Amino acid sequence: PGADAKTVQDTVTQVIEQNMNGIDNLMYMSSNSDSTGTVQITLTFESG
Amino acid sequence: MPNFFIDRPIFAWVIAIIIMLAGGLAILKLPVAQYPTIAPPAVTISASYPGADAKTVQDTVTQVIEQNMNGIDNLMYMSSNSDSTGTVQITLTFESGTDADIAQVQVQNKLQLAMPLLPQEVQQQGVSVEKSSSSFLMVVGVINTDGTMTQEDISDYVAANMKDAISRTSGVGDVQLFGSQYAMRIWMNPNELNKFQLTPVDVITAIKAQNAQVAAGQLGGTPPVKGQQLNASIIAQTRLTSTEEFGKILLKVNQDGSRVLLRDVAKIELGGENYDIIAEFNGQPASGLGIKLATGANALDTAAAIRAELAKMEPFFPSGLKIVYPYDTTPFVKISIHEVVKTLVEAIILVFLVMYLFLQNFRATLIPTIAVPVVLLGTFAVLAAFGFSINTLTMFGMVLAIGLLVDDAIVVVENVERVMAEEGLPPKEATRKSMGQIQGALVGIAMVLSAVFVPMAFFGGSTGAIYRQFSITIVSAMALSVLVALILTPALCATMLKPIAKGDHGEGKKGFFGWFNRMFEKSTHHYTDSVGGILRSTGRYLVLYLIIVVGMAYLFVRLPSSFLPDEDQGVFMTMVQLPAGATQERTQKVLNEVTHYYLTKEKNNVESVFAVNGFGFAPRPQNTGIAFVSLKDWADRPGEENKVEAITMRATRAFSQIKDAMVFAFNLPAIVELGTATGFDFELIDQAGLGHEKLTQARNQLLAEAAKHPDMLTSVRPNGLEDTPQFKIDIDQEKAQALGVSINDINTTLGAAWGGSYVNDFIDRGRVKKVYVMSEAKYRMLPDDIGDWYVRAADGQMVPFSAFSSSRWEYGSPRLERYNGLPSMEILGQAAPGKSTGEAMELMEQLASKLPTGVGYDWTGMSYQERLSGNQAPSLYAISLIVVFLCLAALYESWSIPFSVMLVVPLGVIGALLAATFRGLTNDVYFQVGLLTTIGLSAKNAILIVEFAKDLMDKEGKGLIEATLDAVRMRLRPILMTSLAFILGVMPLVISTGAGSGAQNAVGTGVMGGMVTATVLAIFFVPVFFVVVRRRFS
Amino acid sequence: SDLGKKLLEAARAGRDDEVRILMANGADVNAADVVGWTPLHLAAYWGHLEIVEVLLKNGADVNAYDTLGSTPLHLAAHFGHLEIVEVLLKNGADVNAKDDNGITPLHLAANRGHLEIVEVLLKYGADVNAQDKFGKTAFDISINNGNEDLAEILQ
Ligand SMILES: CC(=O)O[C@H]1C[C@@]2(C)[C@@H](C[C@@H](O)[C@H]3[C@@]4(C)CC[C@@H](O)[C@@H](C)[C@@H]4CC[C@@]32C)/C1=C(\CCC=C(C)C)C(=O)O
Ligand SMILES: CCCCCCCCCCCCO[C@@H]1O[C@H](CO)[C@@H](O[C@H]2O[C@H](CO)[C@@H](O)[C@H](O)[C@H]2O)[C@H](O)[C@H]1O
Ligand SMILES: CCCCCCCCCCCCO[C@@H]1O[C@H](CO)[C@@H](O[C@H]2O[C@H](CO)[C@@H](O)[C@H](O)[C@H]2O)[C@H](O)[C@H]1O
Ligand SMILES: CCCCCCCCCCCCO[C@@H]1O[C@H](CO)[C@@H](O[C@H]2O[C@H](CO)[C@@H](O)[C@H](O)[C@H]2O)[C@H](O)[C@H]1O
Ligand SMILES: CCCCCCCCCC(=O)OC[C@H](CO)OC(=O)CCCCCCCCC
Ligand SMILES: CCCCCCCCCCCCCC
Ligand SMILES: CCCCCCCCCCCC
Ligand SMILES: CCCCCCCCCC
Ligand SMILES: CCCCCCCCCC
Ligand SMILES: CCCCCC
Ligand SMILES: CCCCCC
Ligand SMILES: CCCCCC
Repeated sequence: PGADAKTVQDTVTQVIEQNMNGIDNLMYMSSNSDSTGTVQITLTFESG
Repeated sequence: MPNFFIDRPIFAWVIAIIIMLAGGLAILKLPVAQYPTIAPPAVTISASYPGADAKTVQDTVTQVIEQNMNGIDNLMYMSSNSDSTGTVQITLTFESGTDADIAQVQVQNKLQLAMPLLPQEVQQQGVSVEKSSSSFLMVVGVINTDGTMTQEDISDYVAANMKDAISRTSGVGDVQLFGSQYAMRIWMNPNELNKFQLTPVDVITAIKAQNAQVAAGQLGGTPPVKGQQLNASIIAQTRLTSTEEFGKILLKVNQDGSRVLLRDVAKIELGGENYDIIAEFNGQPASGLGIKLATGANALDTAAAIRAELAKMEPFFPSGLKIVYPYDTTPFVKISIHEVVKTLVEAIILVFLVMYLFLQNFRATLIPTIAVPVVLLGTFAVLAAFGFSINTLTMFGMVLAIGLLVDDAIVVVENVERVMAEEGLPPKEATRKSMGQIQGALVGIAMVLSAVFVPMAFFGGSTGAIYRQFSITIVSAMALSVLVALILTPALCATMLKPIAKGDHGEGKKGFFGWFNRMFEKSTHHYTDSVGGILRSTGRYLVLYLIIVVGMAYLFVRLPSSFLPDEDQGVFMTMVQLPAGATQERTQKVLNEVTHYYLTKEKNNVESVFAVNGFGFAPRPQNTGIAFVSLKDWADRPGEENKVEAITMRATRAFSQIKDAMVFAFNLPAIVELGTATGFDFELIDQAGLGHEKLTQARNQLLAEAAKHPDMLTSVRPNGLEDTPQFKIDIDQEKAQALGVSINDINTTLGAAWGGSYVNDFIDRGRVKKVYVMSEAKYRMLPDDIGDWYVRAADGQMVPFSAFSSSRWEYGSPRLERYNGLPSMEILGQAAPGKSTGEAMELMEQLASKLPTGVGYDWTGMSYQERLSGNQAPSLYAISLIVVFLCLAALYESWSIPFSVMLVVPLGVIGALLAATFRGLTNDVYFQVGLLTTIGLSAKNAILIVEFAKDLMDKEGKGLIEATLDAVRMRLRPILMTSLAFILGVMPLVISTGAGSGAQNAVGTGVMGGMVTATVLAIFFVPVFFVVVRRRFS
Repeated sequence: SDLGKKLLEAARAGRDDEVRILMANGADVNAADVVGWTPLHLAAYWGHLEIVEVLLKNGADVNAYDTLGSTPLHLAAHFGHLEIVEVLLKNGADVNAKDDNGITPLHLAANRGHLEIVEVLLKYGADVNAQDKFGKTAFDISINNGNEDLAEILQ
């Protein structure tokens, strides 16, 4: 709360994404950092 | 089924093509690694308490977490270390076959039960729950050559610009930074703080206020006044981004109006989070990345992909920055693969030569050259279906199976060629007849070999998982070999082989081949005459057999035990252990001397020395260091003198001279989790709240008694650390309350200054990093400095620490151990030369039962799962022998005849034990799996001799001796062909001195020696077995 | 010295037979670690009586003080080693020895409620009115701890 998209990305989004490695069957990872303070990081995995 | 595919050669070819495609596909997609997962699944809980002693960590973190590790499934045991580096590590080891993800999430979830009960400082640092692994793909070193960057500077660059991209690289599972990213270091001055009537409490308060993210709101936020045009976010205070800004932090405004800033009472710089560890590469400052391979990834793809990514980063490096590879397994794995493929290809070339030498037609040599690759390819398809990888164990499993695979090929073709030569039948009708003689035996052989190898897959623990890699590989290859022998090879024989006139043994030919045929036909008559004479005097051979069985049993006990042979992997380690209480500077002196030795005395062997101060096998105190020596390419180090074993011994003897520091070199083990064979892992447990002091006295009592049994126990020592002098300071509560000084201000001033304090986070070039306040070195060195630190009283007076404190020297643990939630002390040791691990364990239990009241014990690690696997062995040996007997009983339709085949076992085992003993090798995994393949092939030779002999007695009404002589006559050529081809095939492994030669030797030596005796003895002893057994039960 | 450091480990560990050999070879009995602890300090702390006696026979300083002014009698008295307290006092240990805090062996004995040791120290002329840096006597400690037995002995 009260953080701009840049602050949110630097202190939350990148911190989480950096730890999202060595996961089985990770196909792609898409995320957005918002001036509302919101982060959403979606990991899509291999079929099956 | 052979008859079916003799008339249907195209169907047989279709099955072969499908097996080839499945196998070819499998080989390209199969993951590649040096070794598979062996150790049982382990989860580690790691927490940092900056400036905390061992007891503080144990009593506020470790005990709290341990008490909350309940309701977690398949937990075997739990161990923990709390040490004065301000670190706890709780390792939870789970039952083999436990889902590591389910094990980790259950531990992680239960840790949150405890998180609110841990100290705020520990909650701040965070408590990491990770799947434990002690195998790196490679270590990427990062150094500065022009001496412009410290290890702190290099570490920050790697963290900021390299790690994330390497973590994103294909096949990379985990990356560990050797160092930390920059932290905003506030180095406080107590003189300046007292001068302005300030404390570390005021510094922390100011940093928290003036380095923070404050939420404001929105202009025209909802619900709005209708008609509002503007909706914009309000940005208030954001985090500081520079040393300049931190220096400008306001601490107080003086009465005159002048301003005390943070730079007026502290030195401010970007530094490391932790200064306990100093990393050097050839003396130069260094960081690095410890890279681990992701689940089911290709080691060779990943390493190539890592080098491809680092190449893309090269252009953007600062000047002096240079990538080095002090540790990389993939060069070793390339050679391992290549050498095995070379062995398999040469094995096929050797069969071709041996096939041509005896049969002397290119059509005959063509059938094994087709059939064997089809079986090998097919094996990879079955490995893929089982979720297995291409690794040292699975690849050498195929090399150990070569003998069995080429025999199936040789046996089928040779028997057709004999039938044509002896009866003058055309190839098709010759093949039908030939398969009629062997098809029943080949099926029986498949069942017998399955009964030998399959039970090897049901051993438990680490060693069990190793044996399982060989078992399924050898069983799969053997299973396909019999399928190809009943489907493809008969079809090939019936359609490709050219006819032979009745009575044509190539004796009428000219040149070398005409001579050979005359020599071998003559040699076959000499052989059958010899067996004729042997079977007239069977008595002395039964005696000679009992001598072999005795000599075998003797050599078995005389052969010392091991798991996997030690390899020259172009790397080894040097431990640097100074006396307890020795400083970082002193440990560096010895490390610099160790580095100087290797780059001068081993200038022609050593490439680099990675000197890590304040580290052993884990982050250790200031008195401990380690040097990772990286050697040059194997090609540049010819001879036994320039290998790890020789360099190790030379360095260890050279460093014997070093005074007030124990220094010694040692090779890496093949797999670190196994430890040493005949080695035990003992836990002394405080079962009745005796405390650390009493458990130490009990440990010293046990160690003293173990030293009185050098005949049984060797190097029985503690795995942990000894008690060291520590500085006890007592805060006088009365004096503090009398002077109006709060205990929180006292404890924060002491803790922050001397221990360091993690205040909050700041943003350095777009990356969130830690802010640490701590005393500048020179004000937190000696006990006299304690009195230089002032705390502000309620009335505003500055009170020195000397006023309300008293100090004394005492002893305490710099590393407190716990096992299954109770205070423990780990004791390592091994069985004395010529004694078994089980005997050494029995004595340790006896000695442990005479210790003071409330002192218990338990076995962990290798010892835990050695007792598990030891209880299984008798049952698995029993099942194997019972099923083998039953399969032979069904084949021969007899309870007695099976014994004649089963008596062959020692004939191969004696030769293996002779060759191993002679070469000075050990009873390792490769040797043991080698025995089973040697036993397997000798059993196969015996099975066909007995089948031929029995069938002649049953069908043609021949006598016991008549049938036995005609049997061994017919089976002579095919037995000699397989043995000649296979002995020559494993000879390169026996003599090899390159990389991975340790394993090659262990595979080849036992097999060559075993095959020589198995071949020579069986052709004379198998006919004795059959005659003696038939006579006894007639 | 090499042997001096070996004697420190032996005296601490309670290896009587090793200390015997070290005394014969002339291992420095005035050997001290970084904190200023002699073999006698270590023996007194860990409570090794025979080694205390053997070291004193081999001309060890009974009034050797560490870098914070603590003597072997301080350590013996504090950790309840009655026999070592007696042996030390008989070999001329200063019963009124003050550390850098002004703490005496009587203070430390009183704080841990070692009644036998207190009476032995009082017998050998321990100053019962001796005050530490906080102006506290062994009696003040006994009252604060609530040790009614000790409070009576020091009255
Ligand atoms: C010439 C020789 O020695 O064998 C070469 C030749 C080789 C056996 C190759 C490995 C592997 O592709 C082989 C298969 C079965 C792979 C699947 C198909 O594509 C086949 C059509 C192909 C035929 C032979 C080939 C192409 C070799 C290797 C192994 C290479 C691996 C590493 C990491 C060293 C080798 O060189 O050792
Ligand atoms: C007679 C029958 C013989 C059967 C042969 C059995 C062979 C089994 C061993 C593995 C063979 C295939 O193994 C495959 O080798 C290639 C070599 O180009 C590897 O290739 C990888 O390593 C090489 C060497 O560093 C890199 O240059 C390359 O960029 C990378 O992709 C694959 O990662 C591996 O999957
Ligand atoms: C889950 C249970 C598993 C059971 C495991 C049992 C394994 C048995 C080992 C394989 C035995 C081989 O089986 C073998 O088959 C061939 C072909 O049918 C038979 O071959 C037979 O041919 C003719 C019949 O026309 C007989 O005159 C001749 O005596 C015999 O050789 C054998 O009698 C039998 O021994
Ligand atoms: C170099 C180490 C290798 C040694 C391997 C040991 C395994 C056995 C090797 C088989 C060689 C035996 O060789 C064979 O011995 C028998 C002895 O019973 C001889 O047999 C001869 O003597 C015996 C007893 O004196 C008579 O009963 C028999 O009528 C006569 O023919 C054969 O003429 C000879 O060819
Ligand atoms: C034809 C009869 C063959 C019987 C072979 C029995 C061996 C079973 C092997 C097994 O199940 O266990 C695997 C085991 C793991 O330790 O591997 C081994 O240790 C190798 C076995 C050695 C065999 C020596 C035979 C002694 C003869 C008196
Ligand atoms: C890829 C491998 C294909 C090999 C095919 C072999 C051809 C020979 C089979 C017999 C042809 C004649 C009909 C009986
Ligand atoms: C010295 C006694 C005669 C032994 C003859 C052994 C014949 C072995 C022939 C086997 C060659 C393949
Ligand atoms: C017709 C010529 C016979 C050849 C004799 C070969 C004997 C020597 C080869 C080892
Ligand atoms: C394990 C099965 C053993 C069977 C033995 C049968 C013997 C019968 C002899 C007539
Ligand atoms: C009777 C022949 C069957 C073949 C199975 C592959
Ligand atoms: C898919 C590749 C097959 C190769 C057969 C040798
Ligand atoms: C397991 C072998 C038993 C057979 C007895 C005739």
